[PDB]
Amino acid sequence: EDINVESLTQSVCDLALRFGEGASGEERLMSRPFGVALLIAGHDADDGYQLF
Amino acid sequence: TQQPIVTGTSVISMKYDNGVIIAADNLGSYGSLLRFNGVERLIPVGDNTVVGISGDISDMQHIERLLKDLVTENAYDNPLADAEEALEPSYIFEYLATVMYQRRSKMNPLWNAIIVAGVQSNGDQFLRYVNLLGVTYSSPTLATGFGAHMANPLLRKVVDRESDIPKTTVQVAEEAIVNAMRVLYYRDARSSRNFSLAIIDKNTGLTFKKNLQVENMKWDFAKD
Amino acid sequence: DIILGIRVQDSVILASSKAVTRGISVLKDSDDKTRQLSPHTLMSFAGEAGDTVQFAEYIQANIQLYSIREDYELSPQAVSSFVRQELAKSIRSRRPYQVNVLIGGYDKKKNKPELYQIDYLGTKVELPYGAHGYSYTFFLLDHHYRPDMTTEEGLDLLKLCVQELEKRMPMDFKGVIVKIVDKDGIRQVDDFQ
Amino acid sequence: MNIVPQDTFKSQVSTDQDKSVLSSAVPSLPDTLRQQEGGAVPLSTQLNDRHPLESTLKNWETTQRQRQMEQYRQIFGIAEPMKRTMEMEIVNRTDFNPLSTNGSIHRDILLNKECSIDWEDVYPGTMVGDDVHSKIEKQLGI
Amino acid sequence: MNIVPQDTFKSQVSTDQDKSVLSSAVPSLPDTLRQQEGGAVPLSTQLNDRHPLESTLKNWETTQRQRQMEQYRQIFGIAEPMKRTMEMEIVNRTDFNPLSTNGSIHRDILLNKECSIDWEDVYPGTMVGDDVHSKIEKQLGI
Amino acid sequence: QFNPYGDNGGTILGIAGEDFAVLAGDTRNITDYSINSRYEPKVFDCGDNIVMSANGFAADGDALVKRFKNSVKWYHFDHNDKKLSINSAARNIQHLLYGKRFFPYYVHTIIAGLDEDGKGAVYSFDPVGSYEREQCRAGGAAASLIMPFLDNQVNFKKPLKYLSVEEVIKLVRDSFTSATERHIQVGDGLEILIVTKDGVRKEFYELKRD
Amino acid sequence: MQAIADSFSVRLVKELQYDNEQNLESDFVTGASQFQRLAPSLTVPPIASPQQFLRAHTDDNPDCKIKIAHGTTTLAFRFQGGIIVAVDSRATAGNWVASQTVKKVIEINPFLLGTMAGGAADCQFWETWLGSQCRLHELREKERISVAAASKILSNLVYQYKGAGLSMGTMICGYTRKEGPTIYYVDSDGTRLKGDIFCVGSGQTFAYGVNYKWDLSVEDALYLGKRSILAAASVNLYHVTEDGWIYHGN
Amino acid sequence: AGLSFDNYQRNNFLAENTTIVGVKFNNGVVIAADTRSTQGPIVADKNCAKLHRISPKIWCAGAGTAADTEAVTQLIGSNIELHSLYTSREPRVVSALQMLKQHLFKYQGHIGAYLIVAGVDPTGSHLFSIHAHGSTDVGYYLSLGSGSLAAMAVLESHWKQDLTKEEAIKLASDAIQAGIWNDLGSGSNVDVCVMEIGKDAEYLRNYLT
Amino acid sequence: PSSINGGIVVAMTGKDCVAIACDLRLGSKFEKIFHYGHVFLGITGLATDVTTLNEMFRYKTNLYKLKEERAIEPETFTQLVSSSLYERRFGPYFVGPVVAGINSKSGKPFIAGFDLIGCIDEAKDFIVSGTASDQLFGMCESLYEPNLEPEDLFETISQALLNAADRDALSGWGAVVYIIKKDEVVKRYLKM
Amino acid sequence: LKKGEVSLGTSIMAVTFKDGVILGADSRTTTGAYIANRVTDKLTRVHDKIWCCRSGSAADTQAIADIVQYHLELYTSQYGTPSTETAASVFKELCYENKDNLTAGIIVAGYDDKNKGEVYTIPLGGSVHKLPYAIAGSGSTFIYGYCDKNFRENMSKEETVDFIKHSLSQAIKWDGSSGGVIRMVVLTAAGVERLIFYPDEYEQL
Amino acid sequence: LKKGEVSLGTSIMAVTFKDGVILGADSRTTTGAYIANRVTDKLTRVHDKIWCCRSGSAADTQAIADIVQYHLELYTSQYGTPSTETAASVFKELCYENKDNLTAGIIVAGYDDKNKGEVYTIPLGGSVHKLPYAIAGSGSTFIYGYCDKNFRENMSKEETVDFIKHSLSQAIKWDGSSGGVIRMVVLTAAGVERLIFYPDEYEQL
Repeated sequence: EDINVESLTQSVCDLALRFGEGASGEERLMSRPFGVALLIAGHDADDGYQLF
Repeated sequence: TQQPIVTGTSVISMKYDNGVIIAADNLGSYGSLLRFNGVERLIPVGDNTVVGISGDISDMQHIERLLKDLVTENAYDNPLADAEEALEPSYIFEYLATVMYQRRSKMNPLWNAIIVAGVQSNGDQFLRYVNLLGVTYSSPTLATGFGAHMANPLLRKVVDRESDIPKTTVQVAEEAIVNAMRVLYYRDARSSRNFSLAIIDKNTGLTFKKNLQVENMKWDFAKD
Repeated sequence: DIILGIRVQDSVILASSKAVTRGISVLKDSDDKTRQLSPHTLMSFAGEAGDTVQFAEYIQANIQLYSIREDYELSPQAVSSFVRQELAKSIRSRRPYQVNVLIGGYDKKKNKPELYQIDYLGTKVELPYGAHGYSYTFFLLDHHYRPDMTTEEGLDLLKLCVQELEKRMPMDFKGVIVKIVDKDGIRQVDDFQ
Repeated sequence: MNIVPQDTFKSQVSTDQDKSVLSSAVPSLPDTLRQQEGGAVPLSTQLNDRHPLESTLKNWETTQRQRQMEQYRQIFGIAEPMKRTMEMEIVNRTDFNPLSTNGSIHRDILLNKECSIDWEDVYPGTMVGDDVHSKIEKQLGI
Repeated sequence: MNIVPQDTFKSQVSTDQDKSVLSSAVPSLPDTLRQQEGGAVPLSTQLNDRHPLESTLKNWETTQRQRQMEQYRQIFGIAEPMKRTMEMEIVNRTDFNPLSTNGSIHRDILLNKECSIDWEDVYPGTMVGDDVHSKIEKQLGI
Repeated sequence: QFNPYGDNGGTILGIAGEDFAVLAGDTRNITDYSINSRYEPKVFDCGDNIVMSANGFAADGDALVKRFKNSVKWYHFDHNDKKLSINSAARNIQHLLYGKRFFPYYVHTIIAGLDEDGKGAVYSFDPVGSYEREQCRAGGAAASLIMPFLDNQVNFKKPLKYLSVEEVIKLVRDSFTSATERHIQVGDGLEILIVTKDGVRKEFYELKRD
Repeated sequence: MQAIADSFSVRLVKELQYDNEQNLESDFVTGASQFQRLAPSLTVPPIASPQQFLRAHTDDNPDCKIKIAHGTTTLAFRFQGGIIVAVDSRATAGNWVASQTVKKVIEINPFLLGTMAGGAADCQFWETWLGSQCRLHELREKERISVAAASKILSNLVYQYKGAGLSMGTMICGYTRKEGPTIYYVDSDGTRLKGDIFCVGSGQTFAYGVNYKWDLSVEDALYLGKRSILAAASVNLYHVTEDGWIYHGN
Repeated sequence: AGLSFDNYQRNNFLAENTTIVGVKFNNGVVIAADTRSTQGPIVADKNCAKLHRISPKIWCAGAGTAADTEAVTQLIGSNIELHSLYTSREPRVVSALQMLKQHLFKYQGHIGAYLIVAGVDPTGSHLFSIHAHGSTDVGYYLSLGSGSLAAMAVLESHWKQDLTKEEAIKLASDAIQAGIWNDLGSGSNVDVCVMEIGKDAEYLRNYLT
Repeated sequence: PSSINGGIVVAMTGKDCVAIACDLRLGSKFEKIFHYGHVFLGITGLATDVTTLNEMFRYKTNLYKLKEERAIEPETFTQLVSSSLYERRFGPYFVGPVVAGINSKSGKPFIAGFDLIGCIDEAKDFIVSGTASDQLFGMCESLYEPNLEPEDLFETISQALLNAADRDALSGWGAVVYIIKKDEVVKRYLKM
Repeated sequence: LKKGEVSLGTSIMAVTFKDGVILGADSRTTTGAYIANRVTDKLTRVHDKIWCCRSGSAADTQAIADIVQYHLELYTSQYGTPSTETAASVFKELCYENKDNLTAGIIVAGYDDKNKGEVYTIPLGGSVHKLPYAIAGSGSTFIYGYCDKNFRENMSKEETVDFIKHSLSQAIKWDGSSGGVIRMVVLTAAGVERLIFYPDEYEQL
Repeated sequence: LKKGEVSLGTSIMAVTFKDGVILGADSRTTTGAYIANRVTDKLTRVHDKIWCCRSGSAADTQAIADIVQYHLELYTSQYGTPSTETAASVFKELCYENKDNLTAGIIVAGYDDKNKGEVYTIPLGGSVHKLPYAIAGSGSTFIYGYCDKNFRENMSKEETVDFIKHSLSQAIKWDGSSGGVIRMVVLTAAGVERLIFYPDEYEQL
């Protein structure tokens, strides 16, 4: 099935958290936080059209 | 593990109206040699659970260590560890069954058959069985090894269905268990005359009887 | 799979059967049991399933990397030594697999053809002629081979060997693809064996 | 309290189990060229037909060390194994000699092997990727 | 004093072991046509792959009879087995019925099998040489 | 070598209706010729209107069901309590089964539920994850007896599309009664789970106990 | 340092084998990372001879045998209009009723088709995985993947597990602008063979009578494939062009 | 003559390519069995007679290879009838036991028949168990078959020296019923045969159901 | 063309009638059902053993008729088959035989089946022999009804054979069916 | 030795005393771990004052014992009461000549006016040994020391009864294949006396 | 268990008495039928008043005993004299955790001021059992009855010495793998006393 737009956005944010402790408790992966922002536009059957 | 060396034969158990009864003999065999007399195979956990173990004795002692460690870890930083946060029979069985299946999946099994008996905090009877393969099941009467072939037919005549449970008193169930133990002593070559019994009742709690002996043996018709 | 090779005075001729796997009927026109290691060094291989193809492609990748890095071409002797080392290494920790390779090249520093054969255990032998997969072509090669034979005489001897092979095989033997390595590089004999 | 090493067999396999040689084109598959193992070595072949003593020999010293740490924990407390492990980690972590393979003197002193020799000491022991930079990347985890 | 039959295996073989079907052209070789066994039965095939109980069943009664004779010899003397064997030989020798295979009444009386039945009694059982004259030749030894 | 597999032979049957599904199974748990228990259910409600059964070696089936239910819990946690469709559940179960490709579960798995359009759906799995959607499937010891009974009764004879829930329940009960009369391993009891738009309903019937 | 103390601070978890992260992931304790692996993790018995164990325990009463794909005749060939794939669609019967038609051809994506042979589960699982890999590759490179690359990916994958127990034989067919039409055959032995005509299964000799020329029209090619399958023996037909595969049915 | 060994090598080449009880009571003996006959897991017959008659007052019930059991019982019955005619006397259970033991020992266990034999003769009532290899044993109550453990448990529960005919019949029926309920090999009905001293044998087909 | 081993045999009892049917191979002779006056025998398994048993039983029934001066009844033939099978205790034929018939004096229908060493299974409803289809037994169990008329019995057994053949090997399958009454025997072929 | 054959895991004793001989045994017959018969009589009579106990294969020993009894009846028809030595010789010949096909061991106890009580043991293989006392069976291994410490020549009847009872009680206690009641036969000039002792009696020794 | 490995076919006894404990053994080490060492000392000291005897594989038991002695030295450096229960627990853990790779059985005899003499047995497999007395080895099977008839609680030192001497003499008499001299260690509050008895002394008992 297609992944929800909010689920993909949450996964990306969890990746961005990697300059500290991970969302599931993983060790640090990055030395510094990211220097980029994202606009994620999607459509799913559950929530229609979404922009994050 | 990978072979049994010192073993115990069988454990039997049944439900009655207000609780459960379990029993097992006190022998550890070394093949055809009846080596160790005085092996306790009923392990009381908490004030409400009894675990009966048949099979490898060293693995049984390992399981006893695990149960004691579980009891100790339950009370770790727990004020009401004996009032409202005490261990339930279902919790103990779930842990034991998980261990048995995990060690089966590792090709490193514990060569035992385990019966958990007790009363839940709401008064419900608990009686379940697990073995070395991780197979679990429940029934109003349970037995391991030779008992499964001889004790169960005798016990099912008293408690054959769920509706029979409210009609069975503690006296009738205890008499049935004693007769089944006598039959096992008659027809099992690795059995012992000495056995222990445990009654778990939602009103009277835990009663543990040791040093019970098979009596009223019909050794009289062998003269002719 | 059967492979043959003859080193004649100025070149090396390698013949490989255009066979196919068993159980599946395939219509194809290509030489799938031969990899060009370098513009003047060719390798033919025979043996079991994809292990041999994996090994041949690995060898080809390594040799191409060397050629790119040094802007130079390894001699056939060095190529054969590297192949022997890699084949010996590949079976140091696993059950050996059936493989046999013929390496034919033309050394331009020495300006002469060279031919080597390596078996499944990693034994490298320099030979004037060689074969693998045949249950005799050895006597035909011994009686009709001379060191100073031209390319045409080597092709005639190869044709005689092919006829001898085909006289004891079914019609399922479609044919043999023949390639020649010499001072001008590697070419394919599109006419016949 | 183990003597012979136990639990040596692998329980799960995958095509990306060796993180250091993953292919850049297909990250789920290994890079056979940079493996430099001969090019015909599937991972499955490493699961069968092994010498039964190889696993015992490869994990013997670690098993003895773990038993020693467990004994220290039982008799002295948590602090003693904690300190031994901390010292060993500190010594092993700050040693980086890409051109040498011999162990440090301080490691041998900590392991009480100052005047001891085994066959690992006598016998301590390409086209692609056997240089300093590969060791730098592996050490730094980049 | 045997119970299970013993010494049942053959120790020597030859191409003329069966004297009754020897070839007349080559007396050292058997006559395959008159054997009537299918024509593809070498004697060597009869030396291997036999059912282990066949020899025990085929020689059981003879073994029991021999044990009985040995007991009579030990307890009564030579005369008792001598007389039993003489009676059995006399009865068996003068019976010649080429058209029947059933045993005689007197033989069963001597063997104490007057009211006894075994599977040999229930199941008592060509182009060439299955006639009266073959039986005459075998009986007379001509 | 230690043998990690066993057998607790039972019988299960899944049928897809027009707007409902049924999954039934016998409650007998046995070892060789002995009876371990006469009521040990093998058909479970896994949430989101999905019923599951894994017949064969009981420990492996219990482990598979436990893993699937835990995965469903995490799916609800990670996707805003989204309802898991039957096809997604089938894919998850295929992955769970194939994860043990070299040490497989010794079970045959049937799941049932309602598809996106509301029609009944049943999925059948091979031990290593090969799965397909089917109108009806029987599995276990007495499948070769149950299937001819249904084939004689129904046409896939009133068509299956126009049968009601009660008629399907009656057909399942009759087939299991016949199998109990013919097969030694079948008896004691029968439990049926029915999935409709209102949820999951359980029914139980007694069988011969000899 | 305190992590070392926790490692040396205390049994129950060790017996549960849940001190290992892989066991926690496989049982979905810490989340759903098990369902997030691009390369699947395959369980093996922790013994000296996993291969012998699997071979012994697979070659032996209930319906719990590993399903085997149909040995029915399948044909694939290439012409100037694309690729024709024909599969005899005779369906075997058992103790089940099919909801709809059973497909013996896996649709990897709207442009790639595969053929099942040997183990059905192996073919289905690994061709779905190959479809995922191809989708990721096309997203990364912003271009449709060539048939050679996908066939090589599948071949490398199956070669990494060679001898473990996998059994599969597939034909990857695809039409790209650079390569034209292309057919590869890949089996569990690691062989990867490019070809023009492939006939697999029982009756392959009869179906290999393919009257074949590189100038056949689409209708002529479909008729030839249908006739070849009938000679081998309904028939399921697929026509693969540069714009994708089209299912005809016959 | 006798059982044939033909096609033994051919068969090898081709290959290369129940609850039964017996109970004694103060004036006789009782034998009982179930009626379920199966071919694997399939119930072939729900009403099968497993009690066989060696002689009018000597009965038996067997397990193992069914054809062997039937054939051996019939052969011994023929021998017993002939011996009784020869001696002009009622056959004895000891004689049948001797014939069975020697016949089974002759075949070295290759005849797979395991028997319970009950009977009444002018010397009294007798009950015996017979093994395939030729060993025999005496007892007051015996069980045989796949359900023999449950039946033996019931027998050990409710057996005593002073048993009347009705008590013995009830005890045998209960043992067979336990084997019926707790064993997958049994289950349909209970057949009984009562042999009492000085009276005719009483054969009760489907005593319970 | 020379592979004829295996097959199935189905016997059923109706009211004053019996039915015995067997499978038959395709066209371009070997039938597995034989009769000995009014007793029918169907044999499944190894073809050479089937031929051998048919020849032996023809021999024995001819001798029996010559001696007794009357035709043999189904019960006596069943006992004879059992004893003959048991004679080869250690070298048994690889066969499954089924016997059907009507007793002349009483008129009672009779069917029976045998194992490879002669153990008798006398069934009141039906007998199935062969391992060609596992669901054939289930289909017979689902279709059989007691006390059927000869037309109904023929329809039931024919439908069972057709349904068994449909979910099995095809393209040449045939059937031979015998309906036996006290005085009339009808033999029919099914090409479906 | 044969596959799926009944074995004899018994406890057998035979003791010579002042007035004669006593033969004693347990009463347990088992199949693996299941007790097939708990009241079996193991004291086999081959002549009026010649008795034996058997070990090994049950069928083979029963056949041998029947043949020996028949042989002794034949001997008695000629020369009267046989001696224990003659019966032991017949047993030995039968066991030795068939040792490749039968597994049998026999303990023979006899009384006669000439020799006044004798014991013979024929273990597996067929050799014969005459002893003042003998033990055999799976449970005998556990009482080798005790008997060696407690046997005396020319004991009285009661002392011999007590010695056998104690030894067999220990053998039953330690051997899983032995159990039930203890059965004894006393052979003297006065006649044959049968004795039985129950578990509740000897378990309190 | 390993091919071509030295086994321990010994006779081991440990008896608790009024003043403490006594551990006794024979002195025979054999390779098949050949006697490799007839004067071997089998009484292993792991602490000043904690001794043991070993059965099974000789190499495995020696390694386990060395590790146990090292463990007890570490314990003594911290808390003083260990108890017999602690040593038995360490032995049990080592035997049980390695039971898939090592074959070992241990009899432990100890004395301490609190418990006043204890005996523990750890048979093959790794289970532990506390007993008033224990026997082990290939020769123990022959003295199961005798010991059961001759052990009493709270015996004097001389009575315990005599009981052990008689039991081990019988074990040596009947077991081919046992022989030589009898070695004993007496552990009481007074100290450790070593005793040896020669064949010409105990063979006349």
